[PDB]
Amino acid sequence: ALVYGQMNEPPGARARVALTGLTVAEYFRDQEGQDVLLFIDNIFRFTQAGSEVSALLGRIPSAVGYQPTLATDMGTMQERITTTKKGSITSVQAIYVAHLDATTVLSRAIAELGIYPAVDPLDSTSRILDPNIIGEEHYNIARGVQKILQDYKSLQDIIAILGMDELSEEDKLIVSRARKIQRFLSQPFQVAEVFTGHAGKLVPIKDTIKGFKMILNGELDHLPEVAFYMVGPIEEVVAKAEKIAESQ
Amino acid sequence: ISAVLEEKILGAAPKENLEETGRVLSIGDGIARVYGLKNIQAEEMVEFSSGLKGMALNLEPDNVGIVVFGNDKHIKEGDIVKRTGAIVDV
Repeated sequence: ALVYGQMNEPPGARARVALTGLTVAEYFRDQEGQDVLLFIDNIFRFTQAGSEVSALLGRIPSAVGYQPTLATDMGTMQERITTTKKGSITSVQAIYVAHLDATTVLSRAIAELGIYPAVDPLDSTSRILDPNIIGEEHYNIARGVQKILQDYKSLQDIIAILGMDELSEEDKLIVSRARKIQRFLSQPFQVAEVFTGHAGKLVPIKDTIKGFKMILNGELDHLPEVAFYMVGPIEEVVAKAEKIAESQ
Repeated sequence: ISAVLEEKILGAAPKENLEETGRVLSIGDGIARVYGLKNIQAEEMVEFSSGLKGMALNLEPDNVGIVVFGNDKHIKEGDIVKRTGAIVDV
């Protein structure tokens, strides 16, 4: 459901568009018991519209505008985006290039490497990455993948400095596993199956955990790297590698 | 004859004990200005008609500025505010 506020609208109109979208999301949460996404574009323009409203009213000076606290300004909006026993509202702020629980950073360089989505694996942080919340095995796998990617970046720097032969075949095995991880991070999209021609797939979290655990353990280390590209599950990687081996 | 006339003029308006009771001149953003509360003290807790609490922070000659301990949607202009008689305590 789309709610729009133009730039030629008055400051009062743009300061309540997010409230209208939140109200539609709240109907979908309360009266249907659903987990509802709420995309806001953006919090900065919402704060700007609130600051313009406060400047027009003349009470609060322009030095203070729309704190995350202060339920009159934004505290009610932030606290109405929460998870309850009936449903949940998950806020996603579209930022174009302060209190974010998670952050997904999109980089041009990742898209230049052919990885879709172009999410940077090292610059995308999350407060939820703790052993006490998401489980110990999920944090261990995520930390191992991040460590392997950081070591791969250092190894690529070393290769660019001196050459591709360094520390026997252990660095080559690390590079091969990291490149298989980077290929496996890519995924076809359901919404972009007519612009790219690849059928998008939905991957459950257990399938991602199992697939990355098998890559970290080296259970799929004999498979080619290009067989890990644009594949949803890990059984699709095995089928892709079998089709590559049969064709080649 | 004149005193009865001024008594009728006074009785045309409702009787309010403005020393311990106040009427909300304006309620908004958790801060309500009230006409009345002539015997209020500084930092003194007050009760509204809806059951909310407030603290008398500003003692102005015309009104009393009270910070409301709760949402201001339950308070209407013209509601009854009464003193608790004591400074804010927990």
